[PDB]
Order: sequence, then structure tokens, then C-alpha cells
Amino acid sequence: PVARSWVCRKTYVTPRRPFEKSRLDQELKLIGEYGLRNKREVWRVKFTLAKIRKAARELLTLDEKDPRRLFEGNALLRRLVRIGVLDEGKMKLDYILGLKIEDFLERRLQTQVFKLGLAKSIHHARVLIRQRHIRVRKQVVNIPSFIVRLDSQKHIDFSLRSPYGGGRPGRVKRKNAKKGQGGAG
Amino acid sequence: SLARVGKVRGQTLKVAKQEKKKKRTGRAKRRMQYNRRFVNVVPTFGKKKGPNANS
Amino acid sequence: GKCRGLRTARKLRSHRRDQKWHDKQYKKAHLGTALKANPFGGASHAKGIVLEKVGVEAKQPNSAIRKCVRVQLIKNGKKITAFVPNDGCLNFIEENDEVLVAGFGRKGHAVGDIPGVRFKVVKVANVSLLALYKGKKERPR
Amino acid sequence: TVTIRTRKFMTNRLLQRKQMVIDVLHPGKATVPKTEIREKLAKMYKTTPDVIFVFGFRTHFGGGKTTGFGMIYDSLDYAKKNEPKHRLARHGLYEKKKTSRKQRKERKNRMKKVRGTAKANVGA
RNA sequence: CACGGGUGACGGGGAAUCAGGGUUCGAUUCCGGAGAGGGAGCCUGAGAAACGGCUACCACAUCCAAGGAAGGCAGCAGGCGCGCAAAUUACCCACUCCCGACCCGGGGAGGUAGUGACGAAAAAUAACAAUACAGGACUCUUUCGAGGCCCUGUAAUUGGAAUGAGUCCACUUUAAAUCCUUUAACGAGGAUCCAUUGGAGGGCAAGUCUGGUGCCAGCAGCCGCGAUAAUUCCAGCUCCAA
Repeated sequence: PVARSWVCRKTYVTPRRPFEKSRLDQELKLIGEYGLRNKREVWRVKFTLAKIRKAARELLTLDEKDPRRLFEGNALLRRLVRIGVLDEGKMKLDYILGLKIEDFLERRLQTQVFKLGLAKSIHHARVLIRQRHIRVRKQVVNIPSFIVRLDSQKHIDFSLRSPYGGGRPGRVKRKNAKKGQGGAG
Repeated sequence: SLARVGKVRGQTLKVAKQEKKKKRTGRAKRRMQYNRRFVNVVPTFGKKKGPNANS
Repeated sequence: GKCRGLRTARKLRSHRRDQKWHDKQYKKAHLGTALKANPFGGASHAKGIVLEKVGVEAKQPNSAIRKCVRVQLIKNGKKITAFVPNDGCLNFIEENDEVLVAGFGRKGHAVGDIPGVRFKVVKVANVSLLALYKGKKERPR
Repeated sequence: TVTIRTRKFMTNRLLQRKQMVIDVLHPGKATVPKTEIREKLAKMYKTTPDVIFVFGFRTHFGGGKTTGFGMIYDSLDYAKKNEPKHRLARHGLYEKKKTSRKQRKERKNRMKKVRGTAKANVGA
């Protein structure tokens, strides 16, 4: 008997048919549009979409003016508003089912950096996330799976310790300066 | 019988591996894959040939 | 169902309990005769000793001389025709060598062109036949 | 530019101490040492740094925030009354034993065998 | 459906698959039952038919000066055998508790380190710009060609900019260490600091490309390929799945 959790959950579910041409076409279009790393990066968002739509179907099967239905519906709509996929005027549990994988992928921090335009490309934005040049509310975000909130969307800028912002320059600039001073004398 | 084991592997000519520029991997591999699938080609009439289709 | 009474639950349960045995998979799962007759004993892999190498003539239209190995197990001593999968990999197996033997996937059935042979060879003296075919490792001499 | 804030402040008279959670903001430098933490808490609380024991630093990701726990005693006698000997030895006013536990178990089981006054002759 | 027998049956809370129904596993960290190789018997003690308690038999087994004495790792590590199958003869009572005459001592319970691709989560192996080019929403021209207000990709053609795997002051972490994060100074253009595992007739995505073999060797979970022009073998290139 040791003191630990043993609680884990698979965030992705593989599809039933492995080699559907239309499914591979859709996933290839999704990655080529939104700059993703593999197919598991699509499948985990598809399974969170499966969770949200299955919860929405379970709430729509319930009767109107039910306390559990209203509580879970208002909680799920509050979660969708605070992650910023659903609009503030569309906060109704019947409009959750008309929501899509592209609208879930538009709120990725890679896509948020690409839409705010401080980067050049989507994969170049992922390069900036890897190389740790940006911060979100004085917190460096190294992992591009950060769900950007609607309140924290405007707080995305370059980080403090950053050669692209107000910091010391990097290895290539220091090597060029050292080579220039060695060539000068 | 049992005396002809490895006949074709013994009698074929070994061809060395040709040197090649190393492949980009991961997100860059899938980006290059999308770029050679969609944005380079145009929709033409008839049946579209495969990637490995040669004449 | 056939009888549709209100209190025929024990009749339906006893009838289905008697008629589950007529299924092949239920009988193979719940009688110990097939589990005793299985040389693996409900296992996936088994080590054994090579005693001879047999050239087996193939079946119907597709004809060949397949290279099987008579393997005597350790835990039971039973003899198995095991199949050497890849090309030229019979010469890597000599007499009196401990080899690893597994199934083929059809769950105890001869597959394709090879009659009466259910099992195959995976590893040969802690060196895999895949590595011996690829040339990655070397047989210890 | 190193800034120390104190949250969750509590006055434990039954422990004869003050306690707080220390948040250290250091923009663009490394982790400050416990000596500088004790000096800055001393010049903040206007007390002697001998009764200020700070432990358990955790640095957040990014490098601009660390969080630890601290307590401030009233006297060194009260600190030695209720303060662990290992954290006293972290600062150096106490020295623990140097006999290792396997040799102590071996010496104890050897003294268990021999019966009488001669256990002092058995041990070392 | 008693009685009798078998179970690769400890039971349950639970786990997987799942429309609804069900099916399979549960020895396993939580509770209850049984026990220290197999039975049996007892002192102590409130509580034991106790085995890091004894007493007799069966099996195993230690030292002996040959008279005797002594044992129970289905505890912690570790060794042999059995195996398809499973880790160190490490550190500590500091975190959680327990015991005692008890604020102090002890605890292979427990915690922390080493092996570890059972498994679960996150996620490196690049990007930008310039030149040659191949094209898309417009003006003109029947086409040929021109312009870029808007573009997208390719190329051992070139260029800096940035960072991490690793080495490594120091700080922190900790009972003392270790790992994470921070921070000096190092450290990438075939960024050699090089990513593999299977397949390419159908199911099920992907060459009737090249050389050799010629019902041989071999491929293939199923149908089926291979008798000198193999889209299925063996190799080179390319592509597909992760």
C-alpha cells in the first residue's frame, strides 16, 4: 500500500476504420490548415468534441425545467464562453451541437499567435512557442496546447527574457559579435 | 529438398543504398506532405493519378 | 425465445446453459480438454529444443517445399512442427538449439500452403530470426 | 529589484512564532539564496535574522516567481524548543550524529546477542 | 437439482467493452476471510490454536571435536530452479502513522533514490528572407506576352536570426542527496546533434518503375501471387499508415 493516485485517462480515441479516404482527407486538410504535429493532435480534440457533444445530447434528452439539466447546461456554456469558442449571444445548450472541429482548432495558442500576427506562419508561431519568446500574463508558455481564454486573449505578447523583445541577444548574434571583435582586434 | 535454402538471396546481386538528403520529420513532414498534395496541383478533368503513378 | 411465460426464468436459464455448450468457442474456452491438448498450455510463447528439420510439401495449386522444424518443448516435452518464416533462415538453426515458438494468428490452425503446421519460430537462442534475416546481430559461436 | 511579499500571515502564540508564505519576484535573474532571504526578511520585520527560518522554495516556470514558506521565532531557545534539528543543522547551530543506520542496526543486533554488562565492550 | 465431483473459484466495492440488453476479468494497494512447507496441541496475555512463540510426527535443511545444538523470507532486498513472463543484497524515520515507562527512542509499515517502452499525459529532429521557376482572384490582347495593388509551393543556390539534447559555475529541492525550474560561460547548415516500425492486387492508403530468380527460393491473417515480361519474391528508387 503506497500513497499515490492511479488515476489516468486516454485523451484520444482511435477511429474504428483505420484507412478511410474521406477521414484521412479531412484530417490532412485540418493539419494543413491549422498547423498540427500528427494525427493524435487531431484525435484528442475530436474526442473532447465527442465528450462535449455527448454531454449536450444527454442534456437535450432531459426534460425542460430540470435542475441537473439547467446546472450542467449553464456550467458547460460557461466553460465554452470562457474558452472562447462559443459567442456570448449564442450561449444556449441547443447550439452546442452545431459546433465544429475547425472552431475548436481556431482557439489554439499557435493559431492565436498566427491570427494576432506577431509571427509569420503557423509553423513559425509553433517555432516561437518552442523557442520560448512569448509570455501570457507574465508566464512563459512553452507548450502550444494552451487553451487561450477570451479574457486572456489580449494578454499575449513577447516575453521578458527574450532576444526578440527586451532581453539579451542569442547565440548567433553573440557569435557574430565575437567573430567581428576578433577580426577587428 | 532442404539443400536450396537461401537460393535467391545467395544468387541476387547486392545493390548498395544510394545517398540522399535526410527527410524532414513530424510537423514539417506533414506540412510538406500537404504542400505536395493540395496547393501545388490544380483540379483537372478525368481520374486523378496516384502519388507513385509513373509512365 | 420460445417459451414466453411469466415465471419461466429457470427454464430459459437452464435451456441457454445447456445450449451454450454447442457453440465451438464456448466449449473451447470452458473445457479443459483443449487447454490440456494445447502444447503451449494457454500461453503465447514457448522455448524448445530443435531435434530435426523437415521439408514439408505444400498444398493445392500453390506448391513449394516449406522448411519446418520439429521442436520438443521443455514444460511438456511435446513435439511441434514450427515454421521458419523468412528466406534463408533455416541455416541459422542447427541441431539441439533452444528456439522460441509462437502461434501464427488463426488460433491453432494450419495456414495457407503449409498443411498440418500451426506454429512458427520467433527467436533462436535469444537472438531473433528477424535480426538474423536483417543482418543486425550475429549468431554466437 | 528582488521583491518579497508575504501572504497567509498567521500569529501562532502556541507555537511562539509568526508564519507566512513568501513570494519572491526576481525579474531576470536566478534563484536568490536563503541567506539573502533571511537578510531581506530581517530588514523588513526589523528583527534579528537568527530566528528567521525559511525553507521549501518552488520556482514557477518562466523564471520570475518563486514561492516558499517561512516562520519567524521570538528567541533561539524557543527555536531549539520547537524547530526540527535537521533544519537547525541546515544553518549550522546543531550537528547530528555520523553513525550510519546499517552499522547502528548491526551494533544493536550484536548487543542483543551478548547478555550482561559487556554490551559496551561489544559495541565498538 | 439435494447429495457427489471439478474450477486455471477467496468474496465484494470495482476494470474493460459497450445503443438498450448483456459478455469477460477481479490474486493485486479499500473492507472482510485463511496462513506462514503439511496437520495437531498449549503457556503467556484482555485479545493467538500466534509461528521474527513454543511442543511431538512427515518432508527439506545448518555447525559439529561425533557427545550434542539449532531452523522456518506466500516480509524487505538478494540467490537457485521453474519458466514466454517480472527491479537494488541502496538511503532515512524528515513527510503519513504506529508502539513504549512515551515531547526525546524505534519501525525493510511508510517515505526517498537505482532498473524499467506494462501503461497514461505533454512533447524535439526546424523556421524566415532573397534569386530561378510552376500556377491562382484582375486590366489589355482571338491566342502568344506584359504589370503586380492580393498571392502559394519546389530547389546540397545563398544568407543570418532563434532555441534545445548534452557538458557545466551557482541557487533551489532533500534527513543528506537525486529529478524539475532559473541562471553564468559553451554548444546546429549534409543544422552527421541523421527516426524508425509494417505495407504498396482487393479488403485497406500507396509504381503494371529497373535487375535477378523461374511452381525453385520465397509472399500472403482470407481470396490468392510465383513455371524466363512477378503492379504480391529478393534488392535500388518512390509512395502510403503511425
